[PDB]
Amino acid sequence: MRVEGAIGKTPVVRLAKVVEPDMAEVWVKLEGLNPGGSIKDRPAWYMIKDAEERGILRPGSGQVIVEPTSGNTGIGLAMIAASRGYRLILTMPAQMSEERKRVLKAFGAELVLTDPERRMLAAREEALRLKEELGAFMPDQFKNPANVRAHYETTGPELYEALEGRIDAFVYGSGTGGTITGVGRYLKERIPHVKVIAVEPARSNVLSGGKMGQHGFQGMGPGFIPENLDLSLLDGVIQVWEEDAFPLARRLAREEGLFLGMSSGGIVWAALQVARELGPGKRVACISPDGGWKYLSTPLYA
Amino acid sequence: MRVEGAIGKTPVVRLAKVVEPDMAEVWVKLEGLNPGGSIKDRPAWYMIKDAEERGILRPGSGQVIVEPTSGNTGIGLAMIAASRGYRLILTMPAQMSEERKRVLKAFGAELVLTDPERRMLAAREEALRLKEELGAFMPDQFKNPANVRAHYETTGPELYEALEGRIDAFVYGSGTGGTITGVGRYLKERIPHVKVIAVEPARSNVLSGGKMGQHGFQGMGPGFIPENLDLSLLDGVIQVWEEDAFPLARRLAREEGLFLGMSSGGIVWAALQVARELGPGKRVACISPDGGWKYLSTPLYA
Ligand SMILES: *Cc1c(COP(=O)(O)O)cnc(C)c1O
Ligand SMILES: *Cc1c(COP(=O)(O)O)cnc(C)c1O
Ligand SMILES: CC(C)CCC(=O)O
Ligand SMILES: CC(C)CCC(=O)O
Repeated sequence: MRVEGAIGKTPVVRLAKVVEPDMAEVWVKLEGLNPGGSIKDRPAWYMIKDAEERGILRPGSGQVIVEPTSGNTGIGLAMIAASRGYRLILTMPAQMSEERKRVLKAFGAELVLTDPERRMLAAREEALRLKEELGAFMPDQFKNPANVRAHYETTGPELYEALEGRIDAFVYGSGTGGTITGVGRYLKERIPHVKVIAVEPARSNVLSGGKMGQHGFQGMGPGFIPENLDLSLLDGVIQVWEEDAFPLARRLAREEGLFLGMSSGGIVWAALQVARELGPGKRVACISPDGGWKYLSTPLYA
Repeated sequence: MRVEGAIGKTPVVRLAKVVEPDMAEVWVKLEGLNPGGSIKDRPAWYMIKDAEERGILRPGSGQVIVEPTSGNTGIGLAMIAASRGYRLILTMPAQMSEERKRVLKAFGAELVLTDPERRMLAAREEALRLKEELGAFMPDQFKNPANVRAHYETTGPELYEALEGRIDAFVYGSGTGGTITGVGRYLKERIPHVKVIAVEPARSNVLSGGKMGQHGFQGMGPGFIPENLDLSLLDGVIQVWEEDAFPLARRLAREEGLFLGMSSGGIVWAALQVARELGPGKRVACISPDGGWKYLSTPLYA
């Protein structure tokens, strides 16, 4: 078996200290326990596997893959490209942290640093230029249906099975939209009453009808509505503040032994609010995108 | 289920690029995919669980636990103490990196920084002083039999089962001695011919009859022979150099998509040497103690 085969089948834990008696149960699926360190291992593998199935790629070919990202998707893609023999090029703003750059380069990914003032725009443009110039494959994480399918076929079934089909609400901090759409659809097809609640930063609350903005929940809240997000599935949207989520993330670590990432703090905070609304006999399920290992130099744990 | 229940059942992957046709198969068990980030999650939980079973501890009591360590054992203990409600105090040299200190404090562990010039000695002395003063419980990782039992009951069975009882040699970089002793005994009780090979830093080659010394394989090669290491099980000892292991660790990341820790580089390098000796139709199994996530600031990936 290769590393791609080590992706998935992550555990789900029930919170016991940060919750209160008047709350529904709160379960958290730990996606940080993936070989790539995050939930992105799933869509990264699925988008590449889907490309191989469609004949766009053939493993061990040295074919070029390009994607504008330096986040978890970049790490997941780098891991898979290293394992399956593809040349990966990732575009990203020049202001990227040395830490992240080191992880990506460790996997052999080639990095192209773009205009720091043009943020994501310059990164997207360079990726498109390379795709055109090299005839490369671009996963296109925000609109590739294979992203959603990864969660519809693995993440969803796993969560459903682990919780024995008993879930009253599913809460998630949306990024590409793949997870909430894939898991949400899978759950709603089986649980008539289940509620699917999206979580987004109050500082970049576009799903709530607000405006995009800079925020600290790395990995979620892209500032736009991605094609992979099926709004028709949503039963609500909860806005979260770092001021509330970071202290909670620290409590999770000190009280539950759960050392999670920045987005996890926001997601769990939201899950607690939903748990209080539903009450004692209910069950709220949510997912922790990644662990705290990559954020020791951030205000979350610094 | 709580975080302690998320420990174990880690995957095993077969190397495909760094190996050669004239080598036996080389399988690597990824212990970095544990909630605490390393194989130490197992002995940490087992030593505490064993203490509860013997009546020394009762969870949720706020009882004090003290151990002289800032390594993976400290992280594993911190995680369990946070989850089960114990007050954890870890002693360590004052020259400890801020990164590690941040992880430990995230879990709520109390840190006592001791004389930087007295290395581990001052740390051990302060831990003993606290045990005495507070009547605290000290796991005592190098001599506690529960450490070994964790691997005899979980790590060993898992590896054996995953490889369908077909293992010709088991290779591991010894630290406390728990893993090689526990897994080694489990395997030798079932596989008559299996060879158990220990790995140690050439720079601190005490098992080979050499002398202790400073080295870069964090987590292994303590510079002494621990009580938990059963020398009678060993069929050999392989000395490894960072000069050889670090480049290999980088190849594993770029070619196998396996981003592993410093000790993993030394262990896999040794496993390759054994694989070449055994040949094509054989199987060599080894374990990766942790991932590369904690070593981005080291010469391995910096
Ligand atoms: C990818 C990611 C998310 C969002 O998951 P999507 O399926 O992309 O919606 C949230 N947090 C982190 C840290 C992520 O990497
Ligand atoms: C604990 C550890 C080891 C050694 O395992 P033992 O069972 O203690 O022999 C090796 N490498 C790392 C990184 C470790 O944390
Ligand atoms: C989900 C998005 C906000 C970020 C994807 C990434 O580059 O990891
Ligand atoms: C195995 C030993 C060399 C180190 C144990 C630790 O403190 O993590």
